[PDB]
Amino acid sequence: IAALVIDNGSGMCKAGFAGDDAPRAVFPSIVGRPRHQGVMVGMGQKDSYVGDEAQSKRGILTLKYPIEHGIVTNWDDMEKIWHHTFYNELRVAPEEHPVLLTEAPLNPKANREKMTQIMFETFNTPAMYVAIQAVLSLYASGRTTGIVMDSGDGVTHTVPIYEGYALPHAILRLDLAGRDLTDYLMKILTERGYSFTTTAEREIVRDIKEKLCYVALDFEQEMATAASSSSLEKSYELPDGQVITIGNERFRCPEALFQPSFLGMESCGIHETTFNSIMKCDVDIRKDLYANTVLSGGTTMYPGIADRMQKEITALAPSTMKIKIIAPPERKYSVWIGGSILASLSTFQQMWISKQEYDESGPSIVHRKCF
Amino acid sequence: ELSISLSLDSPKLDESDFILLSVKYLEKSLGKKKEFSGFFEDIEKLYFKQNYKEAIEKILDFCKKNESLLSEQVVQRLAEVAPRLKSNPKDNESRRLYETLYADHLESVIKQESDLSVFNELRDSYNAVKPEYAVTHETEIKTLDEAKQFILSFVMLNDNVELPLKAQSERYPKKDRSREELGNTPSANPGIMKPNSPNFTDNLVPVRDVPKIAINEKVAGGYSKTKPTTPFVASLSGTTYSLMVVLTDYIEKHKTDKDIEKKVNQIINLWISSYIKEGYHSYSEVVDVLTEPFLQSIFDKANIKLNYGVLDDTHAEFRKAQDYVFGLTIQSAMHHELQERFKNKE
Amino acid sequence: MQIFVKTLTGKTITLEVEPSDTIENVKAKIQDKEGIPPDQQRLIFAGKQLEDGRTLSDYNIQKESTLHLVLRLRG
Ligand SMILES: Nc1ncnc2c1ncn2[C@@H]1O[C@H](COP(=O)(O)OP(=O)(O)NP(=O)(O)O)[C@@H](O)[C@H]1O
Repeated sequence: IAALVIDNGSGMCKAGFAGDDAPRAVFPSIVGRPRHQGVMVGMGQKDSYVGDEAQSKRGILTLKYPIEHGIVTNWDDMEKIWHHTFYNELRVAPEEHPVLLTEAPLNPKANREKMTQIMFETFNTPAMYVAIQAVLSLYASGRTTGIVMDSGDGVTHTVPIYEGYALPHAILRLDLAGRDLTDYLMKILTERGYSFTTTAEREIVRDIKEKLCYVALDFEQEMATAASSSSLEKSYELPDGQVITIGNERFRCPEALFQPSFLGMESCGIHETTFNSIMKCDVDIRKDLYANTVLSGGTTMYPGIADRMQKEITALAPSTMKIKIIAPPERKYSVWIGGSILASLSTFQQMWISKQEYDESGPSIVHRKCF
Repeated sequence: ELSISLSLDSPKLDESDFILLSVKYLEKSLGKKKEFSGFFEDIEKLYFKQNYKEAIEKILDFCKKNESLLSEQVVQRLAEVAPRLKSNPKDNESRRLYETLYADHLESVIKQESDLSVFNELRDSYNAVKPEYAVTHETEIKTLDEAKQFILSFVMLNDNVELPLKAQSERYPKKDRSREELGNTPSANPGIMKPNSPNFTDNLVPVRDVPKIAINEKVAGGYSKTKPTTPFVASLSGTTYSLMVVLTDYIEKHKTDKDIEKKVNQIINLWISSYIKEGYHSYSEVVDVLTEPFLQSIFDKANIKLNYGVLDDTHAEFRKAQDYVFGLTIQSAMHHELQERFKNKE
Repeated sequence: MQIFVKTLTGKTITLEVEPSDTIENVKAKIQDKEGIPPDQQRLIFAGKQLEDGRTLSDYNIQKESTLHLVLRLRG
């Protein structure tokens, strides 16, 4: 029997089977319904498009995003996203597969129950479990104590974890993530003179970001190299055939993580967030958090991020302090990977929430078996 | 059944966990045959009173006398683990959750049994024995929370007033609280539960800063070496002596009253609940000051028999702590498997 | 300002102070004049235990105000 692992994380959902080292399905967390009724005619009681097919038809559809900040907000839409992942992306009967699911930090109590009611009542799984995204990411690096920085599409989180437990008094949420960066890249490339302003143009910039942006080790130094050399300018072939060139924009976009002001945001950068998070913990565990900063997600996926963070936290931490940033190359799907390891561990078989338990105790059973 | 064997594999397992886990396994497998009704009621009473030695023995003298209806494979591990069980005052986490839950129950109870008439009467006794620098309590007590805020203000009488009383103790002189100033730390955990400890999600409290207190392991005969089953919050309470000065005045002025035992118990009981909930102290950190014979002499002469907050059903709390200990311990088991898997792929 | 601090004996420490000064600052001035350890100190005004972080201004402690000092006994 195979267990399913679904990371409903921010904008992109990662699903697949436990044991595998990669998800089989990744797709946007997007639901659209017809804008006008004339398009439902003769379409067999279908009413909805979910995921990729909803992005292709955004012209004929009104799109809704249920988990833009990692917290589910529309449960009617989230059921359709889950139907789509079980029946269409995975091509599986969820009643045959125990399902490990994933939740943001500081997820409100009501939401864990609702998730559990739907997973059991609507899809009729035999077992289920809920883990915190950042904790699984720690597990995928073989740790149970550290501080994870989880950053995907719409939300960034610094999560101190001690012995498998996310410390609720030090969790910090940053409302600056991948999609805030793709928009800045557009702005600054439009300021050079190449125009990116339509929804189809955003998607182009999202590719140039993922393929050509990196994190400078010293912002000021790299700017100098750019203005005094061409070594770093790179070229990109556009869909029309046009070749645009990318200069200092390649590193000025991910700089917004350490310098959020570039976007009109007065909050602090992902390095000071890490410090601040670590300072809301007992000094008696900080040594362990410093030595185990784990980077996680699609926004952590820029060349040179780990070297940079090491240098920034080294400048905020005490002098005598072993600082280690861990940022695997598979770091984009590190949550999902933690899920697959956990769900395929022998001892976790005893740790599922069973259909029997759900019928006996109701959706609140989630609070007693999933910390 | 397999789960419990995996939980008994925990290195951190304490006397509390064993009692909780073992009774959990005895209650599932045996079911609710009423013959055993009493064993279960009795174990829970022994647990509350921290008589772990009697309960582990009774538990083991029940697993052998019913092995036919039990797994003898599991009884084996229970008996091997038992002689090695300790309790760690700095890490008695399952009990820290139990007492925190019990305190909320004790309050719910006295809220359903109290005309807060005793507390309105105590105000006169407080004003009499209060220091010149304490505020007179003038308002009337209508809520139980106002009754809490009143009794928890008797701490202004501390370090003066209660000194003739504290000085007659032989127990308090073995308090183990370190003078070291460690400041405060953030926490979202209720009661005497520790800040970095794992918790149920419907058992959090809004984040506030809480006191970091350290044990002085050099105190010869220290309370925490003497009562390792008590969780260390702040060692012994000397504000308990302060309640005593006020209580002595009250008993003196209401001796003729026929319902005085009921009333003094309501105060002792709200004080005990409040101290755990507020995180100030653990239960035995307060009860083990009050039970000292010199202070109990004050109650015996007034013919007041304290119940010390003992209720009739600690059942809900006992059960929620079983869920907590299974959770903690398969968690630990699971963490041991993962680590091993990564050490074989490293 | 000139505040007054009163020991359980009744004795009166007179101090020179500013509304700027914190409670931590005040206890230090007591250690300088009387030698009483800051950590041994518990200052009281308006019936309220006085916290170190706040300022004499945050506590309506003005000129000629009288404070009560209690010293802690512990092991
Ligand atoms: N004097 C006090 N006043 C208020 N709250 C206190 C006090 N002492 C302890 N606490 C509470 O104790 C709770 C948890 O801390 P606690 O778990 O007692 O420390 P600890 O880490 O176990 N110390 P140790 O026994 O040395 O490991 C917090 O919620 C605090 O509010």
